[PDB]
Amino acid sequence: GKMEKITCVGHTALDYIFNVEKFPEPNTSIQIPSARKYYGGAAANTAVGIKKLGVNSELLSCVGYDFKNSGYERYLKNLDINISKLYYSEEEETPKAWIFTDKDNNQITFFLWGAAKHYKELNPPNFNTEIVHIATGDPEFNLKCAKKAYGNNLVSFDPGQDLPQYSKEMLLEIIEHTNFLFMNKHEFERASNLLNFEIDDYLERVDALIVTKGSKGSVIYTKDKKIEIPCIKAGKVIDPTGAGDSYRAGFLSAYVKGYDLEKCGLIGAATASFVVEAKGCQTNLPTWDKVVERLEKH
Amino acid sequence: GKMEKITCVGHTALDYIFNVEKFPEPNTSIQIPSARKYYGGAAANTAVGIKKLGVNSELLSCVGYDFKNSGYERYLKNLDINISKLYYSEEEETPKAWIFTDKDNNQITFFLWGAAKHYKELNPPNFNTEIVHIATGDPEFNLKCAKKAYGNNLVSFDPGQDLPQYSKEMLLEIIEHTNFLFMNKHEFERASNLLNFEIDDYLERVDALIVTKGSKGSVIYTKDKKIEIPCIKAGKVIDPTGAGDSYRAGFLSAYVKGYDLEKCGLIGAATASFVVEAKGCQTNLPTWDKVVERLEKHR
Ligand SMILES: Nc1ncnc2c1ncn2[C@@H]1O[C@H](COP(=O)(O)OP(=O)(O)NP(=O)(O)O)[C@@H](O)[C@H]1O
Ligand SMILES: Nc1ncnc2c1ncn2[C@@H]1O[C@H](COP(=O)(O)OP(=O)(O)NP(=O)(O)O)[C@@H](O)[C@H]1O
Ligand SMILES: Nc1ncnc2c1ncn2[C@@H]1O[C@H](CO)[C@@H](O)[C@H]1O
Ligand SMILES: Nc1ncnc2c1ncn2[C@@H]1O[C@H](CO)[C@@H](O)[C@H]1O
Ligand SMILES: [Mg+2]
Ligand SMILES: [Mg+2]
Ligand SMILES: [Mg+2]
Ligand SMILES: [Mg+2]
Repeated sequence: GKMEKITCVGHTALDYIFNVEKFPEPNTSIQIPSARKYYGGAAANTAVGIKKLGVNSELLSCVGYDFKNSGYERYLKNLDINISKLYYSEEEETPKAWIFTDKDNNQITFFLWGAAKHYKELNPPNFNTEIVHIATGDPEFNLKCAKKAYGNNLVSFDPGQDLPQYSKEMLLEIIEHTNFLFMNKHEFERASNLLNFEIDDYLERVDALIVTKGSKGSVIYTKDKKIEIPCIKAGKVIDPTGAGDSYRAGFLSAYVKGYDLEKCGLIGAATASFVVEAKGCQTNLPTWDKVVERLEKH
Repeated sequence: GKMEKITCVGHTALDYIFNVEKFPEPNTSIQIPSARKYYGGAAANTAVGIKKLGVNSELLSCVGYDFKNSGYERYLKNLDINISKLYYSEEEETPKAWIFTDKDNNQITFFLWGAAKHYKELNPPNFNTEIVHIATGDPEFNLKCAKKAYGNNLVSFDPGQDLPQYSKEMLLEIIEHTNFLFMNKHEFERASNLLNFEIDDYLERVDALIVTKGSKGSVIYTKDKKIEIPCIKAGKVIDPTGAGDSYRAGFLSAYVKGYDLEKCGLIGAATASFVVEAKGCQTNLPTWDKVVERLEKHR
């Protein structure tokens, strides 16, 4: 691991938002004009944010036969994100979330696993990047990645919504091969209960535990110190989703650019502040200069 | 209208079809292992089943920028289905359905209208077919079709999943220009609540009212009589989705082939029994010989 470059491993996924009046009762149908498409998936959100910040990124994801000359493939190619490590299924569609949201803002999500079925027949390559960041995807494959990369590339891990799938054993084992561990508060609360861990137990295993708290900021724990990172004010909150992935993008981009962990947290906080300003996880990702400028005022 | 042919008016669509044990509640997520899109849309489904039964069909639908030279178009053309009257949008996508089936084969659907927004800009052509079958779609365009066709071509009407879009007044007016009216048990209930109609009110306006009841069969009401149509066993029920439209394809094909209303119902029922054996509304559409062979095994 040597090049100014981060590998993101895990979901590259299409999200489709369906705004409805009311969800259908049994034996009924609803009709809607259209669904809005968004480029998502935790790994691809992070990879695209890293690239936007001027750090080369590569993606390792299982995509499907619709990926494939369509919108998502060309959009990534256009941003110069390395997608040479993608696995292309002939049998299944690209993972995607179909998100149906009513007028009172209640939501029902159908996630298509689809091409992600292929991870269990795959094994990770040697990585040549400074950091291998492991996001939602297939936990067994993600553990293979962490075990292969650790002690060679820096490992970043953010189990996210996959958390419930990890056994205590398996979660322990991946954390033992992790350098940066990121979790939101609910995730951290969940994992700690599983593992019977307190903060000090994590720090016996990882170099930095980062717990994000949305609008209340974040905190970085190291063997040495606790670093409190403020929330950075957005222009106006539209879609609070994608704040997660983009904080990770900022943090890891800053780390590869050679800044200390405090400033990495600050850049993370400032990156996320741009992302909440629009619908979609990738639609308002900032440049490095814009991040540094926003941080400069607050 | 005099060609031994049927016009099908209404949606052509791509369908995702899912099996769940129970329908998800508000504020909940479900993972689907695997999904595939199927050729769908009520009007297209009927037009394909009709052709498969050996009756010429034509299709009128609004399709999207994902149609000209795509897999669906080439498939319909390969079928010798007249698609010359289709409207291709330049900016809207082909309509799409997400269909969920629970363990008791209840279904819910979500339907993206897309190119069907264009119906408000269009008017029907003259029809030269024996039957014009209106299968879902836009209420105002459908009323134009029925008013256009009525007393010239036989009008069959099956508002289907789009029924909620009909005001009482528009639904009433289309029925007054309808010869054959087809509804699900669910649709018939809602329709009758909306209209405040009993069976005989329908029969003052239409020649035949066909109410299907899934695995309980169906009933044909005319001014003269009530004809009970049994459910005809299928071999292993996989997907109920295509049952409704393939019943209309069988019923209307048999009608054009000159058989009486009872036999039309029996043919609809046996056609549907084949379609429910595979996922996708058009996957296991049967030939006329297969359907008849199955029918005579009954009775
Ligand atoms: N409303 C907000 N305004 C400004 N910055 C925010 C806001 N919400 C979050 N952030 C920043 O972005 C980071 C990520 O928030 P986070 O706690 O990970 O959200 P989350 O619980 O993961 N929800 P999601 O982003 O949809 O997965 C935080 O550490 C905040 O600094
Ligand atoms: N399980 C079955 N096996 C054999 N034939 C069936 C079965 N279910 C339905 N049919 C036939 O198909 C006809 C139409 O059923 P139908 O009343 O349209 O069900 P449905 O609720 O509309 N399906 P859907 O609208 O997609 O949820 C019936 O009258 C039956 O003859
Ligand atoms: N249940 C789930 N499991 C894994 N990934 C998901 C799930 N729901 C949504 N995602 C994807 O992950 C990203 C954020 O977690 C979104 O862009 C979305 O596509
Ligand atoms: N709400 C709806 N409006 C119109 N057509 C629908 C709806 N839901 C499902 N469909 C379609 O009806 C068919 C079954 O009759 C499917 O092929 C599907 O495309
Ligand atoms: Mg260790
Ligand atoms: Mg997250
Ligand atoms: Mg129907
Ligand atoms: Mg009359």
